[PDB]
Amino acid sequence: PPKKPKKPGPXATPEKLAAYEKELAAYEKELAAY
Repeated sequence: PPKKPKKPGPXATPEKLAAYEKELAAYEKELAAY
């Protein structure tokens, strides 16, 4: 099963949130594929 991204903690910058969104999107894509 595709890796489950870890939720950003305190000090999570917009870029970390964006990257998290892309990783989560990727997880959703790969999950649908799987």
